[PDB]
Amino acid sequence: GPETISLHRQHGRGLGFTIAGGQGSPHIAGDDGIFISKIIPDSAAKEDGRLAVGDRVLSVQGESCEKITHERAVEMLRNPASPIVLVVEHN
Repeated sequence: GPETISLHRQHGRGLGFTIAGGQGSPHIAGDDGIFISKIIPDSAAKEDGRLAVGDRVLSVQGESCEKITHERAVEMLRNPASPIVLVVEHN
């Protein structure tokens, strides 16, 4: 099921994950989803522990990540608001 994960920004470091996928650059053939591709150590994402590599990102700040480009997804994830609220599906 969809799970809500709020990550708090901290000065001088990033949220601690990268994404792959999107319309026009799918991570999996015929699946345009946005997926967590890496979780980087000693970060908000790592310490929080909920986010996992392979998670499908359904939303960022309530905005949908279905059928969007990679660029759009990165743009949503650079919103300087804090926390950044993700909704994801674990695999």
